[PDB]
Amino acid sequence: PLYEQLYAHIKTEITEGRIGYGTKLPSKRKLADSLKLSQNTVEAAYEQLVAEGYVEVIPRKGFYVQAKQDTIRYNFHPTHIDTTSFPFEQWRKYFKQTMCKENHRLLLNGDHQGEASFRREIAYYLHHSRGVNCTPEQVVVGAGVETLLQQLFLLLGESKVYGIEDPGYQLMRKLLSHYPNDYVPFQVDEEGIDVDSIVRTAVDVVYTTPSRHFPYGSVLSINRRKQLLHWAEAHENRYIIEDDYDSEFRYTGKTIPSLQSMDVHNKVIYLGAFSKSLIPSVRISYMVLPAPLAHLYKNKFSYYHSTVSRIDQQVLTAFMKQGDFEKHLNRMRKIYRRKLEKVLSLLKRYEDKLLIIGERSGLHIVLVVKNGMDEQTLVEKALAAKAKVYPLSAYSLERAIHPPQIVLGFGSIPEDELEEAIATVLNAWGF
Amino acid sequence: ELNRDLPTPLYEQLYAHIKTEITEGRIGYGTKLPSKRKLADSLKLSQNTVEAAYEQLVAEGYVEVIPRKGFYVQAYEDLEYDTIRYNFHPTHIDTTSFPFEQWRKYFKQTMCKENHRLLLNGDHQGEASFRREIAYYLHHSRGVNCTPEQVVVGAGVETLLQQLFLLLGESKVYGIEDPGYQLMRKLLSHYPNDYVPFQVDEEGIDVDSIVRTAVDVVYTTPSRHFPYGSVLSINRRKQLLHWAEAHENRYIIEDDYDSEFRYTGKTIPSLQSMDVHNKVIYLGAFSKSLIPSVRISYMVLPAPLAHLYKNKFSYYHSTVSRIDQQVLTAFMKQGDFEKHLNRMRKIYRRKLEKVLSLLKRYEDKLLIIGERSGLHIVLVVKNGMDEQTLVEKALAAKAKVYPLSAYSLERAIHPPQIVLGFGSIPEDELEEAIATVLNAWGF
DNA sequence: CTGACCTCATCATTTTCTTAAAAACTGACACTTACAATGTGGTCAGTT
DNA sequence: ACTGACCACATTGTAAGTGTCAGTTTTTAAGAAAATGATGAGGTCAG
Repeated sequence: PLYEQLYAHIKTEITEGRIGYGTKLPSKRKLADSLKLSQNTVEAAYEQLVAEGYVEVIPRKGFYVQAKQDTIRYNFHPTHIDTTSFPFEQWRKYFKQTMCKENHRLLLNGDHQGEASFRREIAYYLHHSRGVNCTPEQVVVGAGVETLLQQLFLLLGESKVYGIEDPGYQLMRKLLSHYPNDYVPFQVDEEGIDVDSIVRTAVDVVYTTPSRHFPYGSVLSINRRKQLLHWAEAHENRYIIEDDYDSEFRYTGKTIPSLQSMDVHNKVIYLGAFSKSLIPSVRISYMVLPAPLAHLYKNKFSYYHSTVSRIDQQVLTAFMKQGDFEKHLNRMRKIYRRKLEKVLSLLKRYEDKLLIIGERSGLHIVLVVKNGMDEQTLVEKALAAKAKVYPLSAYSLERAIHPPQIVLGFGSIPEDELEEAIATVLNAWGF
Repeated sequence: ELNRDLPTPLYEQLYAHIKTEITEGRIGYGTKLPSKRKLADSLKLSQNTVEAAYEQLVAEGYVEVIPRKGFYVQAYEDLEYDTIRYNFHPTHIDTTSFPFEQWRKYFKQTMCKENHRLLLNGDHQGEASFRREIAYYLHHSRGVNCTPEQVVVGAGVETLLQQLFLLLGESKVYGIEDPGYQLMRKLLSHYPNDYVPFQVDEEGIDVDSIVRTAVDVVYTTPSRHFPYGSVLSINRRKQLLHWAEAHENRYIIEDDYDSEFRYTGKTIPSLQSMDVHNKVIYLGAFSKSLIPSVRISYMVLPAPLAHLYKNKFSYYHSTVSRIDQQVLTAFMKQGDFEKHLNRMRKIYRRKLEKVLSLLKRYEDKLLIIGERSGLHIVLVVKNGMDEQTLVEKALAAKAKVYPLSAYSLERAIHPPQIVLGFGSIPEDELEEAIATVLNAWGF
């Protein structure tokens, strides 16, 4: 339009320098007549110019110029949950129920921790499922476990030591790489972590997964748990973090109570996750904190907002306020149990070479290969067979184990393709 | 003793009994259990339930079984040892004008049974679609020149700023605007880094003080200055760009607050447009325009800093859900964003004109410092009373207001100056709101 | 030989799953009205 | 005499609206049917 065409047509002379600073622009009320353009167009162009300060105007009118991967048939790892059996038509029914024109004032942020209903529901569910004592005020909610962990890191300080078990999930190493703190490895036997090693050391906060040990699946006894609680009881400024990795997926023996139940003097914090059950890409997590530390955190981090969208909070609290969470959880448990039974029975024949180690509960198995080939050749053959696999040597930074044990997960593989996938992998290995 | 009437099966009551007997201390270390047959006969129960309870006990660790022999306890216990009627933020966006029924259609179009293989996460940089449409929108609305692969996505501005802080280092010295938007100081209050406060006049940041000091990175808004609405001139922009160019380890960050709501003067080109030396990083927002509660944002980087960010944070995962990301990609793909933006622009212009015209009459004791563009206006009360008394009297009539005392490190003017916003006040209530607040005050 | 590891059988109560018709829904083309955009023309107060 | 800003009214065309319709979708009380806690009677193998 001419409205800004004149603006550009004159801006070219101010920028290029047809007239220097202080020189008058061609005219006022006369340039319009000479160019035949209407006066209003000139007025608009000059106002646009003085908006950006290309030309400065004296109060009385004078013009002062200014100077994942592309080709994979399959992939194996415990991260990928199964996705086909998600009841979309049950999610949409609550979504269209929660976001309606009538219900405004849910589009603006508030309750910096999270929606009060969501916190109350989480407290009730945790207390009546995992035996975890809690309070509605006690819980905090954020998006991704990473943000909660970084909040904890900034809350504690840069003057503490962290204990990470060597065969484990490569998270705390990657977080502590950036931060000043340093980590101390710890080996783990078939009954738990080397609590004797910890009590023979001056570590302060240690990262453990009592319910199920990634990836070997070992379950901590009561004696070692009691010893660890007494170890935390000794001093006044030591804390133990409990990670709820993959509970509620145990088949035979119900499920094991969480370590937070044993806490009586407030030295255990309950960390959890929410995106390895419902959706891998919905990004909700949660955390509980002991009364003094939670009170301090409330008094310390007032100015942050929530991190996960309020829409998701409301829709999901309405989703599992009615009770569909139990139904979905049970259906997933059944399908995963059947998948695991089929895979184990299929692989049972090659028992001389493949010793399955671990326990049934979980979403994955770890298998040791007694063949003479090297693990690099194994993974390269798997990828060259259009079915990539993820070895365990990356999950532990110590010396590579001579028997190359390769991790296998099956959440991604469809129920009807399990046998074909296993057959293709084993044919690739040359059996 | 045993009810048999509780919903929990004997498969659990037997466990409860044995657990309380072991933990109370009536069975010691290494003691023999009655195995399966004897206990099953004595308790007139099936073998299956007994073996299930015993195997479950073994799994949790109380007792250990040696094959073809009896159980043996492995559990030696030492036991322990008032009523806000009219909100006033210069941050709220209107709710009623929001087309929900256009959101719903895209939501139902994107998430279906066929659309699996999307619940699984990935591409923490953001799927190439969302990036390419956001880059195209920025290029054709703000004159910003950057390929799609530079941009990133994160949940809000705070997370992006924390990632940038970790990426750059703790040795730098940061610069902020005048007493104003209280974000960077609140973030740096927890980090070793330090900030150098500044003063700005009615035209913009004093670039001379910048060039006479050795600050490393300085934070300011080229398009609209919170809360005075000042616009930086071309001369000061050029001088700031030269100052950033002068050294080789100094960066300028650009934060456009509401640079798309300029009513008359089209859209002022963004500072990134003039950068040819690759020294500015763009910071935007999707939450001061569309929804203030979905928590989305975006940010742009130059090529070497892009490589550094790629090599440094390659093992994170985005905090923005793929559901919202894809549905909003579809939202802007067909052009509905422009229509929504225009509608909001027009309604906000009407609201501003109405409120200004209403406030015109009482010009004797009050003034208007803010300019036309923006979502809020700054006024001074020349009544002989302190700001805190005005705020508490505002509370006294169930209509609270938020002054500039918290915004200001110093004391600007003894006659209090107070910020008012109108994002969440309906059109047919502005007159009543202003009337009741003026009644609460001396007028 | 009594002692203890184990695998099927088939019984039961109470939760999950499937099919139809009857309900409310919302995309597609259509058209009737607006309405704020630029734009021209002709004013205005008050300087100097 | 040189130039502040405030009306008129003209135009194109995007946005705003009600209309009946063809059309995918949602709700319901059945129906049926999977699964588990439970009783039974066995399989081998040791010492």
